[PDB]
Amino acid sequence: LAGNAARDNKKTRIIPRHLQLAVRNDEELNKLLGRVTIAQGGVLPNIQSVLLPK
Amino acid sequence: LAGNAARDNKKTRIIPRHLQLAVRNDEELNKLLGRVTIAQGGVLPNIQSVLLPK
Amino acid sequence: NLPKGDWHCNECKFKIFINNSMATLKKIESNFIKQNNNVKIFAKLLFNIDSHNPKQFQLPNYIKETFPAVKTGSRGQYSDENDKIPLTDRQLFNTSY
Amino acid sequence: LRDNIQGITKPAIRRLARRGGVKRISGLIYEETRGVLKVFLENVIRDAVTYTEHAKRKTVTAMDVVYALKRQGRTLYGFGG
Amino acid sequence: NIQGITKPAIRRLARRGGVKRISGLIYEETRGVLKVFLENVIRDAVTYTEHAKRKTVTAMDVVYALKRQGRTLYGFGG
Amino acid sequence: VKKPHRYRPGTVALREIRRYQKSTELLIRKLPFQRLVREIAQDFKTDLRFQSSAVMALQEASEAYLVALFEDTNLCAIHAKRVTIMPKDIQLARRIRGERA
Amino acid sequence: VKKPHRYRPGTVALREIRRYQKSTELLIRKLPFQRLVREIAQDFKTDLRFQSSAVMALQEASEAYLVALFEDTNLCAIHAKRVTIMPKDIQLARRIRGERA
DNA sequence: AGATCACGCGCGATATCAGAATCCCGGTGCCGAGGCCGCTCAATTGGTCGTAGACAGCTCTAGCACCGCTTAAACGCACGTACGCGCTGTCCCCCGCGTTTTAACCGCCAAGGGGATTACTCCCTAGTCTCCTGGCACGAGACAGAAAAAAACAACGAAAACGGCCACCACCCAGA
DNA sequence: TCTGGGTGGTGGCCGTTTTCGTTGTTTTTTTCTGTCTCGTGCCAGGAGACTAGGGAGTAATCCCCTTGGCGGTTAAAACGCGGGGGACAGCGCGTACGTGCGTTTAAGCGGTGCTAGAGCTGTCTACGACCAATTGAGCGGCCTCGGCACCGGGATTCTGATATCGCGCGTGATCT
Repeated sequence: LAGNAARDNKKTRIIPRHLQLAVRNDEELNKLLGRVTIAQGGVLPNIQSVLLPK
Repeated sequence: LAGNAARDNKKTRIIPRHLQLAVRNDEELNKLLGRVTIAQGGVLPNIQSVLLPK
Repeated sequence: NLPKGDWHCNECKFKIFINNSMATLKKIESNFIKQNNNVKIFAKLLFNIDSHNPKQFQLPNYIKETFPAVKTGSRGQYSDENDKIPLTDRQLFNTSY
Repeated sequence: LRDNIQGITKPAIRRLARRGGVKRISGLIYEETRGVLKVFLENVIRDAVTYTEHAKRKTVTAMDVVYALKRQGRTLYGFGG
Repeated sequence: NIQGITKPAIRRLARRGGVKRISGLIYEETRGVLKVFLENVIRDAVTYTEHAKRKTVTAMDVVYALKRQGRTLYGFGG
Repeated sequence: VKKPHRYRPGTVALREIRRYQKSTELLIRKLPFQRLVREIAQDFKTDLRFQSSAVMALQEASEAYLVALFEDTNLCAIHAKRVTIMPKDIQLARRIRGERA
Repeated sequence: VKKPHRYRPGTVALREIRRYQKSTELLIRKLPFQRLVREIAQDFKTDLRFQSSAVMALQEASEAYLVALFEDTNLCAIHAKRVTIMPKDIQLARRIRGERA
C-alpha cells in the first residue's frame, strides 16, 4: 500500500507520509494501528461538508 | 471507603454497590479503575442540571 | 396487451394538460361549462371527472353508520356480526400438540 | 434463533438510558442502540469464542468472556480473573 | 514559556485538524490541554530515566512513556 | 369534572432516572439477552454451550457499556442545546470515543 | 476607484486547511516547544538533559494529540450546528474521550 | 385636569384538597456469611554454586552553550461581514397513563455432553559443543528529490446579458 | 356605450448565467547535494548434531452443569389516546473572528568549545535459583446464626392545580 501511495505521488522512495496514507486509507490496517501515531505522517486530507463554501 | 459507604447505608456488609461508590467517589481510585466495570456496581447518582425543573 | 412505451395516470395527464397555472385552467374549465349549458346544473361534476384517477367504490361512512352491526374488513371485506373474530398466528401456528 | 435483537425491548433501552441520566429519548434511538449493542456483542463474543476454541472446549466459560473484555479494554470484576 | 505556543501555531494545528473558524478563547484552553498532556508524558519519561539512573532523557524514555498511555509512537526506535 | 393526576411530562422521567441510578439490578431481561447472545455466537461456531456465568458476564458488560454510552450521548445532546438524545448524538459519542470510524 | 482583493472570510481558512492537511512538517516552532518541555520537566527532576530526538518525539506526540483533539472538537462544534470551535467543544471532546473527568 | 379612594382584573405566593409515589418502621423467614475442623500442599529453613549485577576507570559522543546574521513568523491594528446567539411561533414527536396481551421468570423434572481429572508414555524442546555464514558496521558513489524560477492554469470576486416574475398599459371578450 | 375580467404586449425589477481580471497554486525544466543502496570484512548468532527429561498428547472415567421442556403467576411489554413541551426553522442584532498590511521579535542556521555523562570493559562478590526436608498456613467442607431481603402498614414528601389571599396594575367614582 505504501508503494502504491508513493507511485500516486510520483515518488520512487517511501517516506513516512506514504506509510501514513497507506495505513489510514486502508480500513483494516487503520484499525490495527488505531492507537499509533506515525512520525512525520500528517493526516488524511478531510474537510467536513458543512465547512465547504456554498 | 467501601466500609464508609456501607455504613452510610446502615449496612454491616460490603456489597458491590459500596465498592462502586467508594471507587467512583474517589478521584485517584476512580482514575486507577477508570477502565474497569464492577459487576452489580451501578452508577453514581447524578443528573445534569439542565434536565431539572425550574 | 400493454400500450407499453410510457403511460401516464389521469392526474399527471391533467398536470401536463393544465400547466398548473390557474388562469389557463379557468379559460379551459369555464369554456367546458359554457359548452355544457344543457346540463350546467351538473357542469363542474362533469368537469372534475377528467382530473381524477379511477377509484374503487366504497360506501361513505354516513350510510354504513346507520347499521351499527356492519363493519368494513381488512381490504374492504365487508363483514357483519355473523363473522367470527379472526384467529392470530399465535393461536394456530404456535399451539402445541 | 431468529430476530432476537428485538428482544432488547424499547422499555429496556429506556431503562438503560435512564440509568445513564437521560430524560427525553428520541424514537429513532432504540434501533440505533440495538445496532450498537449488536456490534459490541459481536466484538466480545468473537474473542470469547476464539478463547473457547483455543482451549478446545465446546462451552464458553465466564473466564473466556472476562479475558475477551480485558482484551478489549473493558476489564470486568466479579466473575473471576 | 507556555505562551511560546503562539496563537498562529494553535491556528495551524486547528487547520491541520480541519477547523475552519476558531473562537478567541480556544488558544488558552489549548495551551492548558497541551500543558496537561506534556506533564503526563514528561512525568512518565522522567520516571523511566530516573529508574535507569540517567540524567539524560532519551527518546526511548519518551517512546515508552507514550506507549504506557496508549499513544504508541513510531519512528524513534520503538 | 375531576381530571386525573397526570404528572407533567419530564417528571416521571426524572423519577425513573433517580430510581435506576439508585439501583444496581440488570435492566435488560435475562432470557431475551441470552437468546441474543446465543444467536450472535451461532455465527462463529455451531453447537456452542454457554456457562450461565458467561451469559451473566456478557450482560453486565453490555449493560455497563450501554449506560456509559448513554451518559456520553446525553452529554452530546445537552451540548447541542437539546434535552432529547437523538441517533446523531450516539454517533458523535461513538466517533469521539474512537469506536466508530 | 480602487479596491483590494480581500477574500471573503472563510476562504483563506479553507486554503490553509488544505495546505496543512497536505503537509507533514511540525506546526509548532522547535525552540519554544523545547523550552516548554524543559520547564515542565524541571518540575520533576533538576539538571535534566534531553536528547534532541527526545524533544522531537515529544513534539510529534503532542502535535498528533492536539490535531486529533481538534478533529474531535470540530466534530463537536458541527454537532452543535456551529462552525466555530469554542472551549466547550474541547471540553466535551475531552470528557467523551475519557481524558477529563 | 389632577389626586385620592374604591372596585375590578391580572399576576405571584401559600395553602390546600388531594392523591401519588417514596421512604420508613416492624415482624419474619431465610440463606449467606462467619467460624471451627481436618488434611495437605506450598512455603519456610538450610545449604550450594554460579552468574548477574555492582563498582571503578576510561573514552568520546552528544548535549549544552554562546555568538551573530536574516528573515520567517509572530504581533498588532483595523474594517466588516457573517456567524453566534436570543427571541418567537409552529407542529408534532415524545411523555404519561391505562387496558390488554405476551412471555419472562420460577420451580421442578430428566438427560447427557462435555468439563475436569488421572495415569501412561513419548515425542518435542531445552541444553550444549563446534562450525560457519548471515547480518551488522563502515565506506562510498551517485541519482532521487529538494529547491527554485518561470509559465500555465485554476480557483476567487465585479457589469452586462438573458431569462423569469411582477406591474402597467393596450386589446379582446363578457357583463351591465 | 360603459364597466369589469381575462389575455397579450411592453416595461421594470430580481435572479441566474457569463464574463472578466487577479492571486495562488500547480507544472516543468535545470541544478546539485546528501542520503539510499551496494560492497567488504569480521564476528557472533544461527545451524547442526546429540542427549536428557518432562510437558503435553491421548485414552478412560465421572460427575457437574448445561440443555430442554413443561406449567403457573404476573410483571412487563405493547398498543392506543391525548396533550404539551421541545425541536427546529426563521428572523434580527451585534460583535468577534478573519483577512490583510505593517512592524517587531526571536526562531533558525551555521560555527566553534567544553565537559558531562552515557557506554564499554574488567573484576569481584553476594544474591538468587536450585534442591531437600518438613510442618504449618491456607483451603474445602459443615454448622450455626443473624444481616438483610420480603412483605405490610404508616409517615412523608411532593408534584400539580385552583383558589384564596395579597400585591400590583387598570378602570371607574368622588373630591380638590
